[PDB]
Amino acid sequence: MIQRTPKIQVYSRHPAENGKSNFLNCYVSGFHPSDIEVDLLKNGERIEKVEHSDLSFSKDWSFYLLYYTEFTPTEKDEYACRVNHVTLSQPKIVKWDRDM
Amino acid sequence: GVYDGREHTV
Amino acid sequence: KVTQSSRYLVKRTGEKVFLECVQDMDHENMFWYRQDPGLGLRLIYFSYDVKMKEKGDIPEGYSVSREKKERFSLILESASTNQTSMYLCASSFTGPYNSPLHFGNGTRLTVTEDLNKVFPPEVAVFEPSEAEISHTQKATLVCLATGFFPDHVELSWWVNGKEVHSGVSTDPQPLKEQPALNDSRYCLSSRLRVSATFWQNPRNHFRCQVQFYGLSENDEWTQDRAKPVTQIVSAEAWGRADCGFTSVSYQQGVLSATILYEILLGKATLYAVLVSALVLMAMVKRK
Amino acid sequence: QKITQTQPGMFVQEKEAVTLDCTYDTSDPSYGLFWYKQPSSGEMIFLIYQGSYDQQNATEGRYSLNFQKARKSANLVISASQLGDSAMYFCAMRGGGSGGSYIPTFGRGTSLIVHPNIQNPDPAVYQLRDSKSSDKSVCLFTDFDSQTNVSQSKDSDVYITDKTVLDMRSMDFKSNSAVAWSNKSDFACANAFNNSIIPEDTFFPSPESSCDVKLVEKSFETDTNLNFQNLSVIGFRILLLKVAGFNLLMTLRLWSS
Amino acid sequence: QTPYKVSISGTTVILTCPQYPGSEILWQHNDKNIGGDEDDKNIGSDEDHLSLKEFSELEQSGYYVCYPRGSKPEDANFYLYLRARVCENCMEMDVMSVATIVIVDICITGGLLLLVYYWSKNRK
Amino acid sequence: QTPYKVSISGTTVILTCPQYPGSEILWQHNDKNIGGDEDDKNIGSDEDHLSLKEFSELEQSGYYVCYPRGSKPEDANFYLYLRARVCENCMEMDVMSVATIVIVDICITGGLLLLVYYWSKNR
Amino acid sequence: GSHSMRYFFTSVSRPGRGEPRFIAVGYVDDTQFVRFDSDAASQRMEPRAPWIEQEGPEYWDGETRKVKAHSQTHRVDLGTLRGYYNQSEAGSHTVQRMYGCDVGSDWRFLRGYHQYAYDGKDYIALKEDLRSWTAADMAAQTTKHKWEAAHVAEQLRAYLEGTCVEWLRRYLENGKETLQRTDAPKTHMTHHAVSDHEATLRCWALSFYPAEITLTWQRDGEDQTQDTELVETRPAGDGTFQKWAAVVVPSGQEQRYTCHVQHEGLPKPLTLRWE
Amino acid sequence: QSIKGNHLVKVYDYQEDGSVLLTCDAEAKNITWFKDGKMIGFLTEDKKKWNLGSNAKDPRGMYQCKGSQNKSKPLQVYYRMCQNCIELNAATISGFLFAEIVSIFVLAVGVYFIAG
Amino acid sequence: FKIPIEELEDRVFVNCNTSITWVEGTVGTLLSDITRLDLGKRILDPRGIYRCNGTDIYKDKESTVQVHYRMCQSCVELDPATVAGIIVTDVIATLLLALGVFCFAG
Amino acid sequence: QSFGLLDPKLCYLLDGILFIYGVILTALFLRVKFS
Amino acid sequence: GLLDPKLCYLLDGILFIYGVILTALFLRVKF
Ligand SMILES: *[C@@H]1O[C@H](CO)[C@@H](O[C@@H]2O[C@H](CO)[C@@H](O[C@@H]3O[C@H](CO)[C@@H](O)[C@H](O)[C@@H]3O)[C@H](O)[C@H]2NC(C)=O)[C@H](O)[C@H]1NC(C)=O
Ligand SMILES: CC(C)CCC[C@@H](C)[C@H]1CC[C@H]2[C@@H]3CC=C4C[C@@H](OC(=O)CCC(=O)O)CC[C@]4(C)[C@H]3CC[C@]12C
Ligand SMILES: *[C@@H]1O[C@H](CO)[C@@H](O[C@@H]2O[C@H](CO)[C@@H](O)[C@H](O)[C@H]2NC(C)=O)[C@H](O)[C@H]1NC(C)=O
Ligand SMILES: *[C@@H]1O[C@H](CO)[C@@H](O[C@@H]2O[C@H](CO)[C@@H](O)[C@H](O)[C@H]2NC(C)=O)[C@H](O)[C@H]1NC(C)=O
Ligand SMILES: *[C@@H]1O[C@H](CO)[C@@H](O[C@@H]2O[C@H](CO)[C@@H](O)[C@H](O)[C@H]2NC(C)=O)[C@H](O)[C@H]1NC(C)=O
Ligand SMILES: *[C@@H]1O[C@H](CO)[C@@H](O[C@@H]2O[C@H](CO)[C@@H](O)[C@H](O)[C@H]2NC(C)=O)[C@H](O)[C@H]1NC(C)=O
Ligand SMILES: *[C@@H]1O[C@H](CO)[C@@H](O[C@@H]2O[C@H](CO)[C@@H](O)[C@H](O)[C@H]2NC(C)=O)[C@H](O)[C@H]1NC(C)=O
Ligand SMILES: *[C@@H]1O[C@H](CO)[C@@H](O)[C@H](O)[C@H]1NC(C)=O
Ligand SMILES: *[C@@H]1O[C@H](CO)[C@@H](O)[C@H](O)[C@H]1NC(C)=O
Ligand SMILES: *[C@@H]1O[C@H](CO)[C@@H](O)[C@H](O)[C@H]1NC(C)=O
Ligand SMILES: *[C@@H]1O[C@H](CO)[C@@H](O)[C@H](O)[C@H]1NC(C)=O
Ligand SMILES: *[C@@H]1O[C@H](CO)[C@@H](O)[C@H](O)[C@H]1NC(C)=O
Repeated sequence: MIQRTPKIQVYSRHPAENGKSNFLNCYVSGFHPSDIEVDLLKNGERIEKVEHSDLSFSKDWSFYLLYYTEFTPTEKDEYACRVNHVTLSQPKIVKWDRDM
Repeated sequence: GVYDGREHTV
Repeated sequence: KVTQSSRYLVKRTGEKVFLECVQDMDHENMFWYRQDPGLGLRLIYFSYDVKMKEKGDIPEGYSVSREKKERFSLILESASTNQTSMYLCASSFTGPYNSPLHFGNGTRLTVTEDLNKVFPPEVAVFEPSEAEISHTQKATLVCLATGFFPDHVELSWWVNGKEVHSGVSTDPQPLKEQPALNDSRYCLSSRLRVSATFWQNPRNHFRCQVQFYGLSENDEWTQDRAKPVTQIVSAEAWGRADCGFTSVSYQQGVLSATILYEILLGKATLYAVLVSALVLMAMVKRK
Repeated sequence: QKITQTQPGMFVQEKEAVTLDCTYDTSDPSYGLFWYKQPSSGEMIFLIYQGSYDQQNATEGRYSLNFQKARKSANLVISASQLGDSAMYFCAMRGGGSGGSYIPTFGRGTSLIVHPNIQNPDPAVYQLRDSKSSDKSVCLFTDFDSQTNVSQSKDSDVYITDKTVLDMRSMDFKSNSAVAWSNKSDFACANAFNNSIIPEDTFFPSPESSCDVKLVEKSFETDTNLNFQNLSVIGFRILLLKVAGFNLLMTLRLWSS
Repeated sequence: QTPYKVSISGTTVILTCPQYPGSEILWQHNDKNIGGDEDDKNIGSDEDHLSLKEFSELEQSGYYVCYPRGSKPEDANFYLYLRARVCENCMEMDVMSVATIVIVDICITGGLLLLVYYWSKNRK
Repeated sequence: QTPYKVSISGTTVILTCPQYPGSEILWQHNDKNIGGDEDDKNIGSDEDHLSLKEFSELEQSGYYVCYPRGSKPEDANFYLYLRARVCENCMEMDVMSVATIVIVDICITGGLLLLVYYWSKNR
Repeated sequence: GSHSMRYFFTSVSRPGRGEPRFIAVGYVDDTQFVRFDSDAASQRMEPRAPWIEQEGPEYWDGETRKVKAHSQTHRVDLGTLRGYYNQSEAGSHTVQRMYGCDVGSDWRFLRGYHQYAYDGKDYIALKEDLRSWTAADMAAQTTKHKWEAAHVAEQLRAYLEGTCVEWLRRYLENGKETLQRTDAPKTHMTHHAVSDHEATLRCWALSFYPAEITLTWQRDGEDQTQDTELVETRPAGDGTFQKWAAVVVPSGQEQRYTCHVQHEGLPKPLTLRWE
Repeated sequence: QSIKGNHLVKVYDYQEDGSVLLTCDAEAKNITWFKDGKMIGFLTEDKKKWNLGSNAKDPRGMYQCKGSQNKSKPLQVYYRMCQNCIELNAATISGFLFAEIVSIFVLAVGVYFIAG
Repeated sequence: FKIPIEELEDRVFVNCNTSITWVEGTVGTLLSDITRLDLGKRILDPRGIYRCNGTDIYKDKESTVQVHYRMCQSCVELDPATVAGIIVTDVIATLLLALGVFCFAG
Repeated sequence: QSFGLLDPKLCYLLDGILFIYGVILTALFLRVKFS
Repeated sequence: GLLDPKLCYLLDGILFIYGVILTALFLRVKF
C-alpha cells in the first residue's frame, strides 16, 4: 500500500487584470488514497462557495481533482489554497502568483 | 455506453 | 436444466394457481412466457436478478415472486377461462454475448367453469384387413381414443410387454369432435404397421395404452359417475390367422391323440392280462 | 427491435436442403440472433446463436446460418433434411439494453413439413374389421404419393384425420396414411373420401376374402411343451405296437394248441 | 389370512371374498368399481358372490379387490390378480379325470369280453 | 478370427476369451465391470472362462467384452452379443437324435427277438 | 484524427459507516460527458456534455442499471480481496477499474484495454491481444484461473472490439461541433530579472484543445533538456488547457534563446523570441 | 393398487416366453421373497424380478416381498390357461367312436378265435 | 466401439455407418441400405461374425462383433426320474415281448 | 416356420417302418400261399 | 406341406389293422 503525495497548482482561468470577474483554481494531482482536504482562502480565510470536479485517476492509478470559485482580483488582496492529506505531517499552503 | 456483458467478481 | 412444477393442469374458475420454475445453472435473468395459437410467445414477467421484477406486455391477472436466486414463481389470483394456454419458463445470463434462453418442457393449463365437464377417453383397437395383407403382405392396427376433455393424453404401443417406437405414427394434436360449437370433446388416432408374418402369429400380444391426466385427490366430487382422475385406459388384441394351420390346432390334435392312445393302451394291457391268466390256468390244469 | 418471419409453412423432400427466412431491424449497437425448434411435444430446443460482431457464420451440425448484416437478414439453412425435422421454428433477437429494449423479441413462427420419397406408389382404401366393443367403422386410405392430400368431410358424423408419415425400419418402408371413421349404417369405404381428389387406379378391395395358407404357415413356431407332448405320443405308439405284437403272438401260441 | 374362492363353470366365473362376514361388500377391478346396479346382465353381485358371464380374457383379467361399504379400497388388506381362459365346453384332463376314463373303459371292455366269451362257449 | 466359446448347461453359461492366452483377463458387460470380484457366488472367473450361474435372459443378455489387465476397456475391438434362453433340466437335441434312437431301439429289440427264438426253437 | 472512449471506476470502503463510496466517470478524448456518484441524491446516471442530452429515457435507464451492477461487483470484490490478503476489518481500501477503446482516423478499431487495481497497485490486466490475462502477484493467480474457466476474456473482447467502437462513432457524429474541434494555443513569453544578474524567461500556452502539446527551449539550436522547468498541463475549467515552460539565463543573452511549441492545431510549429 | 398402503408386489406379464415375473417396489438392495409366509429366496441389485416359471403350469399361491422395511401385504396369483382343454366338436367324437368300434371289433374277433 | 445390434419386431439386424463385411456364420440379406444387414428371425438362432468401420471418428480402426443366439427351439423338459421311468418301462416291455416269444416257441 | 421337435418326419418314419414290415410280410405270405 | 398330423394318424391306423390281419393270416398258414 504505497502512498503518494499530492502536487498543487494555483492559477486563474483567464489572464488576470484588476476589475473584472474571473475564476480561481487549485489543482491537485498524483495522490493516493483519494481522501483529501482542499480549501480556497481569501486573506487567509475560507471561501464558502467552492465547486469541485469528479474524482478520476491517471494511468498509474493516482487521483486528481480541480477546485474552482469566482473572484475578482485586486491589487490589495491575497489568495491561496490550503491542502491537507494523510501523507502530509502538516497542511501545505500555496499562494496565488499572477506570473505563474 | 458502459460494458453490458456478464459481470464477474475477483 | 430448467424444471417446471407440472406438465398438465386442470382447474376451476376462481381458484388460485401456483406455477414454479427452478434452475441450477446460477443464471441471473428469468422469464415467464405464454404461448397462444397464432400469437407466438408473449412475455408476462421477467426478473433481472433476485428481488427485482418488471412487467411484460401482458401482465394483467398475474403476479410473480423472486425471493430466491434459483426460483421464479408465478401466481394466478383468480383463474379465468381466457388464461387457458401453455406456459413456459426460461433463464439466461445477462447481456447479448452468446447468451440464449434455456426453456423447460412447458406446462399446459386448462381452466374450466365447472369440473363436471372432465371426462376420460374411450379406447378401442381395430385389426388389419385381410385384403391389405393379401395385397401388400403388411398389417396396420388402428387405435382410437374418443370423448375426453381436456386434451391431456399420451398414447403408446406395447408389443409383448415392451414399448414400441418403430412403425408408429400418431396424430400430432387431438382434434375437436364437433368444432362448430363450444364444450366439445377431443379424439385421437394412432397407427402401428407390422409385417403380415408377425401379425398372424397367435402368440403375439398387442396393446394400445392412453395415459390421461385429470382431477387430483384434492378436488371435490358430488356426482353419481366416477371421479375422472389421472388413470390409464388400454385395449389389447392377440395375433390372428383366420385360415391355415397354427400352433393351437396342432396342440389340440396332440392332446386328442394322446388320450386316444392311452385308451388303446389300456385295452391292450387288459387283453394281455386276460390272455396271460388264461395261459396260466391252462398250464395249471394241464399238469 | 422487431422480427418478422414472412412465410408461414414450408415443404421439402427428404435428403434435401431447405432455407427458412428471418428479417430483423434494430438500432441497438449490440445484439444477437438465435433460433429454436419446437416439435409436437411442445418444448423449445435451442439450435444456433450468432452475435453481430463476429466474422463468419455460426455452424452446428446440420444447422447453419446465412447472416447478412448489410440487409439485416438471418436465414437458417438445414442440410440433408430428415423426417424428424418437421416442427415449428422460431427466430429471436436480444439487445444490449441502452440502444433499445432489453427483453428478447420472438418471431411469429414457421412450420416445416418433410415429405417422403415414394419409390412405388400404390393407393388403396381398406376396411378394418369391427372392434366388437364400439359402434365404429374405420376406413384406411394408404400408400398414396405425398403429392395427393386429403380434405375434411361436410358430414358432421364422419371424422377424417390429416395425412401422416409412417416409417418401418424393419423393412425400410415409408408410407403415407389417413384414417376415416363414422357412426352410420350407410358409411362405406367406397365413398368415405369422395370429397378428396384421390388419384386414378386406386385399389378398392372386393368384399370377399382371400387366404394364403403358405404365408400363414410361414409364421409357425413351437415351445417345449409341444415337443414333450409329441415325444409322449411317439412313446405311446411304440409301446402299443410292442404290446399288440405280444398279444397276437400269445393268442397264436394258444390257438395253435 | 383367508383367500378368495374362484369358481369356473363354462364361461361363468364366480369370485368370493370370505373376509368380513355378513357385512355388505363393494368390489373394484382395475381401480373401477364393479358389481353395482348398472344396466348389465353379464356382471352380477349378491351377498358374497360375483358372477361374470361370457368371461373375456383380454378385458376382464387383472386386479380385483373386496372392501366393505363406506371404506376405501386401499384399506382392504388383500389383492387378487386373476388371469384365465374360459371355455363353453372344455373338460379338463387332470390325473383323476384321465384315471376315471381309463378305468371305466377297462371295465366296460372287460364286461363285454367276458359276456361274449360265455356266449361263444354257449353257441360252440 | 478365433471366436468366443459359449457353453450352456441348464441355467449355467460359460464364456471363454479367445485371443488372450498369456495374461490374466477382465470382463465387462454393457459398460460395467463384471467378474473377478471373488464374491457374487453366481458369477465366477478362472484362467480364461467366465461362469454365470442362474443366468437371467432379461437382465444378463447383451454385450460382453474381454480385455487384458492394464488396458482401459475401450481399446478392445471384438465384442460378443449374447442372448440365451436358459432352462432348468432343459437339454438341446435334434430330430436326427430321435430318428437314431428309434431305429436303434427297434433294431436291438428285433435282434433280441430273433436270438431268443433261435435259442428256444432247438430245445 | 484518432479518438478514444474511456471509463473509470473507483470504490473506497468505509469500514465504520455505510456501504463503500462509488464514483464513475466517462470520457471521450479529453471531454468528460457522463458521471455517477453513489452519495448524490439522484442515484441516476447524469449528463455532463451538451451533445449527450439528445439520448432518450431508455438510454439513461440502461446505463443506470449497468453502473449499479458495476458498483455491486466492486463491493463484493472489496469483501473478497480483504480475505485474499489477510487484512483486518478496520482499515479502508480501494479498488480501481478502467477500460476503453481506440480508433484511428478512419474510425476503425485500433486497440483496447481493461485493467484492475487494488490499493493503488496492479492486480490483473488484459494483454494487448485481448485473449489472455496478466497477473501481478500470487493472489491474482487464483482469480486468473477462475476467469480462464469462465471465458471472461471472450465477453470483454466482444465488447471492446465491437460495441465500444459503435458507441464512439455515434458520439463523434452527434458531437461533431465540439468533439472534432482543434484550438491552437495562444502564446506569449515574459521576462523577470531575479535580483540583479540572472533572469527567467517563461513562454506560455493558453486555451488549446486537445491537451497534448510539446514545449521546448533552444539556445541557438541547443536542445535544453535540463536547466528548464515545465509544469504539468492543467485544465482551465471551460474545456481548454494551459501550460508554460521557464528557463533561467544570464542578462543580455535573451535573443540567444527561443521557445518552440508544436500542437496539432498549428499548421507549422511555432518559434518565439523575446520581444 | 397404490404404493402407499403397503401394496408393493406387482405382476409383469405378457412376455415372449410364458414366464410370469413379480416385481417389488422397494428400492432396497436386498429383496427377500416369501410364499405363504415362508421365505423362498432373495435377490440383489442386478436382478429386480422374481421368476415364477411358465404360465402354462398355472402358477397359484401367496407372495410377499421385503427389503429393509416390514413385509408387504400378500398378493394372490391365479392362472387357468387350458393347456390341456380340448374342444369336443364333431370331429373329436367321430374319431373317438371310430377308434372305439375298431378296437371292440378287433378284441371280439380275437376272443372268438381264442375260444376253445 | 461396439457394432450396434438392433432387435426389431421379430428379426435381428446389424447396423454400421458403412458396408458390413461378412466374416463367418449366417450370411443374411441386404435391405438395399448398404449400412444395414438383416439376419432373420431370432428363433432360428442366427450366429456369425461381422466387421465394419465408423464415420464420425475412428476412421482407421476396425471393429468386429460375434452374435450368438440360443432360444431353445429344440429344447425339452426332461426330469431324470421321468427318463429313468421311460427307459425302465421300455425294458419291461422288451422282456415281456421276449417272454411271449419264449411261450410261443413251446 | 420352425417346428423344432415337431417335424412330421418322425410319425411318418414310424409309418414307413410299419409299411415296409407289412409289405414284406404280405409278400412273403403270398409267396408261401402260391408255393 | 400337409403339416396336419391327422393324416399321419389315419395312415398309421389303417396300416396297423392291415398289418395285424396279414400277420395273423401268414402266421397261422405257415405254422
Ligand atoms: C453412425 O453415424 C452416427 C452419426 O451420423 C453416429 O452417431 C453420432 O456419434 C457421435 C459420436 O462422436 C455423437 O456425438 C456425441 O455427442 C455427445 C452429446 O452431444 C457428446 O457428448 C459426444 O462427445 C459426441 O460428440 C453424435 O451425437 C451421434 N449422432 C447421433 C444422431 O446420435 C453413430 O455413432 C455411427 N455409428 C457407429 C456404429 O459409429
Ligand atoms: C391302433 C389302431 C387300432 C388305430 C386306432 C383307431 C385310429 C383310426 C385312430 C388312431 C389315432 C386317431 C386320431 C388321433 C387324433 C386325431 C386328432 C383330432 O384332431 C382334431 O382335429 C380335433 C381338435 C379340433 O379339431 O379342434 C381328430 C381325430 C384324429 C385324427 C383321430 C382319428 C382316429 C385315429 C386315426
Ligand atoms: C379475461 O377474463 C377476465 C374475466 O372475465 C377479464 O379480466 C378483466 O380484465 C380487465 C382489463 O382488461 C379488468 O379491468 C377487469 O377487472 C378484469 N376482470 C376480472 C374479474 O378480473 C377479461 O374478460 C379478460 N382479461 C384479459 C386481460 O383478457
Ligand atoms: C424435459 O425435456 C427433455 C428434452 O429436452 C426431456 O429429456 C428427454 O427424455 C427422453 C426420455 O423420454 C430422452 O429419450 C431424450 O433423449 C431426452 N432429451 C434430452 C435432450 O435430454 C426430459 O425428460 C423432460 N423432462 C421431463 C420431466 O419430462
Ligand atoms: C454467411 O454466408 C454468406 C454466404 O456465403 C455470406 O454472404 C456472402 O458474402 C460475400 C461477401 O464477399 C458475397 O460476395 C456473397 O455474395 C455472399 N453470399 C450470398 C449468397 O450472397 C456471409 O458473408 C456470411 N456471413 C458472415 C458473417 O461472414
Ligand atoms: C396438395 O396441396 C395443395 C392443395 O391445394 C395443392 O398444392 C398447390 O400446388 C400449386 C401448384 O401450382 C401451388 O401454386 C399452390 O400454392 C399449392 N397449394 C398449397 C396449399 O400448397 C396440390 O395440388 C394438392 N395435391 C393435389 C393432388 O391436388
Ligand atoms: C475400413 O477401412 C479400411 C481403411 O480405412 C479399409 O481398408 C482399406 O482397403 C483398401 C482396399 O480397397 C486398401 O487399398 C487400403 O489399403 C485399406 N486401408 C488400410 C488402412 O488398410 C476397409 O476396406 C474398410 N472396410 C469397410 C467394410 O468399409
Ligand atoms: C360458447 O357460447 C357462447 C355464447 O353462446 C359463445 O359466445 C362462445 O363463442 C361459445 N364458445 C366458443 C368456443 O365459440
Ligand atoms: C352415434 O354416436 C353417439 C355418440 O358419439 C351416440 O350417442 C349414438 O347413439 C351413436 N349412434 C349410433 C346409431 O350408434
Ligand atoms: C360421395 O361419393 C360418392 C361415391 O362416388 C358419390 O357418388 C357422391 O356424389 C359423393 N357425394 C358428394 C356430396 O360429394
Ligand atoms: C443381502 O443378502 C445377503 C444374503 O445372505 C446378506 O448376507 C446381506 O447381508 C444382505 N445385505 C445387507 C445389506 O444386509
Ligand atoms: C410393519 O409391520 C409390522 C407388523 O409386524 C409392524 O409391527 C410395524 O410397525 C410396521 N412398520 C411400520 C413402519 O408401520
